[PDB]
Amino acid sequence: CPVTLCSDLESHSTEAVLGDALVDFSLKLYHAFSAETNMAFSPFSIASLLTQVLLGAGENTKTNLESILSYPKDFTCVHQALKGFTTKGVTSVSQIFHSPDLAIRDTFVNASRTLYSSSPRVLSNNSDANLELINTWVAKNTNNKISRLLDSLPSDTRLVLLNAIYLSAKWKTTFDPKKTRMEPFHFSVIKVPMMNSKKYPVAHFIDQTLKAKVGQLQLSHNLSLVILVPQNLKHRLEDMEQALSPSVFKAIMEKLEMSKFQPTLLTLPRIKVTTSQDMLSIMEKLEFFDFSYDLNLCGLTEDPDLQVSAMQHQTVLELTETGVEAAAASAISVARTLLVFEVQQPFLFMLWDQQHKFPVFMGRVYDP
Ligand SMILES: *[C@@H]1O[C@H](CO)[C@@H](O)[C@H](O)[C@H]1NC(C)=O
Repeated sequence: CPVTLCSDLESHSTEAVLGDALVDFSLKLYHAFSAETNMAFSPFSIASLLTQVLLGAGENTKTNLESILSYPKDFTCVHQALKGFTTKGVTSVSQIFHSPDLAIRDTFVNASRTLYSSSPRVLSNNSDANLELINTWVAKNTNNKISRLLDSLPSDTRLVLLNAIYLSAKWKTTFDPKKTRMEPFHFSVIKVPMMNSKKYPVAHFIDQTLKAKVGQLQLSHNLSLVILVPQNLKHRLEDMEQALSPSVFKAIMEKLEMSKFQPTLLTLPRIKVTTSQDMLSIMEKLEFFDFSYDLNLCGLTEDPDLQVSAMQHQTVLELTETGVEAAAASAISVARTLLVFEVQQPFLFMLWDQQHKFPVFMGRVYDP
């Protein structure tokens, strides 16, 4: 162990590599997560937290983490590339808290100020105080959509790494809320909230490989909502998903990106989804032997008694008539699992960054 080597960043190419890696990472996470219900998560927040862990990792841990994230061997410019994947529709901030008995290397301190515009903050002796500090930080950076990321903060806690994302954007064409209706849905039968518009601009086509309608609704700030729905009842969402390889996914997004928007009768489920998940436990389905038992964060601190055992992830995502709001946070911390969802007809969706070409949020609606 000796950090700090990216001085020259060729922005087209490191951008392409990183977007591609986040795509791959997104699909791996999606697939591990779908192994049957309704959820949303932010592969980008999760990648961002793990890349912060990576900034302070030693050799063996770097290796595992890079493979999980599909980053190439060499990619020292990742952190600078990742820093400029923030948009005006999407915010991303990162922060560390530590006990005063955990010394953070100066080198880690410098890198953290450069990349995150933040310095490590000190925890106090009080468990409840620390919890409010942290949870308030997250709230502050998710427009209060995530007001309680952590349930508790054990007394033995010496390190918290966090990331928080806030995405907010308007539809180019809004829906009319007098046309929004609670519509029957077959499922004890229920009613579900449905935004309707007879001539909405959707770019869409059927892909013969997924056997699926592919559609995109345009938002401001180069973000879109991308939807994949099985093309009819003969095909289940699981088959579509398993066909969704990285090459298939990328070929869809390419064709999608040249497709014209055209007036389309649209009955958009008015999705509100809140998901909390131990994402380490999902992450961990992507490697055989668990990296955490040899956790080497010598980049971050000389202290050897640091242990990573969970990662809280929470996503809140809301479609309205005016736009989308999606918040996510991820922490290396104690985690709880709760999936809150409104049942609907099956599809996958993404909030896609059409500038940097990766999924900021991904989600699934399933009809059991
Ligand atoms: C970190 O940055 C400070 C400047 O504020 C500098 O004095 C110090 O040399 C740097 N630490 C190391 C060892 O990289």
